[PDB]
Amino acid sequence: TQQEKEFLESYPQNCPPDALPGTPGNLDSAQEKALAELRKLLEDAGFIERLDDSTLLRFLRARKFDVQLAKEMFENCEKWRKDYGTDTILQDFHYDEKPLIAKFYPQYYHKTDKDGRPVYFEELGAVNLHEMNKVTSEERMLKNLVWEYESVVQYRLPACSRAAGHLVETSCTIMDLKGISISSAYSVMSYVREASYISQNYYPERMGKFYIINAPFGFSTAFRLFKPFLDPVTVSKIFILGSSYQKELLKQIPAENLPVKFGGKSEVDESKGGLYLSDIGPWRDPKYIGPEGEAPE
Ligand SMILES: O=C(c1ccc(Br)c([N+](=O)[O-])c1)N1CCN(c2ccccc2F)CC1
Repeated sequence: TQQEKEFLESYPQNCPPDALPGTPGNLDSAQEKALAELRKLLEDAGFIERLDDSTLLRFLRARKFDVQLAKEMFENCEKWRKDYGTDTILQDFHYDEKPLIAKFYPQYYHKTDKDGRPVYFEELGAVNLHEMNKVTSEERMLKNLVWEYESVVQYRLPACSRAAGHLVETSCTIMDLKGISISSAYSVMSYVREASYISQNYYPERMGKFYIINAPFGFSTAFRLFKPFLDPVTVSKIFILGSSYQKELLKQIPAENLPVKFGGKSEVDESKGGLYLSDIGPWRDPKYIGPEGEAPE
């Protein structure tokens, strides 16, 4: 492609050798063969974009390296990208409402975890859709979600990879449940369902860690009891914490990267409405920004 080539060699392309098998740089024989035949099948069908190792290995991992199922998942994704306009969302969609409604559903990226992943924060427990729907719609909240996803893929992950010295394909999510009720949980359920559907089918294998904090007692207790029955890959990725989550977060995120309100030392200018409207991280550092240029605001 010659633009993509330049871009792909501008950040580290191998995962650390202790990552899960089937990740870039960690391929078994016939995990290399499955990658090759998936590519030629997508080429024979006329696809020319997003045929890099990282991308195709995510679709393969999501289908246990069943090549035909991974191909069908990829084709389904490209069809959604065309119907939804995803390839041009960064230029077409403008979430001008965000300063008005961010406080009614706080969502923000902030710095990185110890593995180099960008950290994504979601204060779901504070959600107030009754006030949000005075100004925006669920449809526009989802466009904004995909807008941010495209910005993670095009800008944040390449910069995080450079800052980390190795390929970074995934994020660390912190979802704060402080404040949910049964009522507000039902009110946010449709958005969460659509978001999760988009994530799993169109962004497979992008979830690296997922921490729920300030979980209600019954919710946290259910997880405590059934942990022994989750596959050990899942149990190293999902954490359901109650009120005392700070020490657990600090095992995964450097204290100088974790916001103070969650037990860390990272501070933003609260006068510029900083945390809820900030986007601080290696992707805002010129020494980690490559030929793609800096991510938009
Ligand atoms: O799978 C993902 C996910 C999807 C796409 C992308 Br580009 C990233 N990423 O690397 O930032 C993560 N997530 C896990 C589930 N997520 C989620 C789902 C429903 C509601 C709220 C959420 F935060 C979002 C993050």
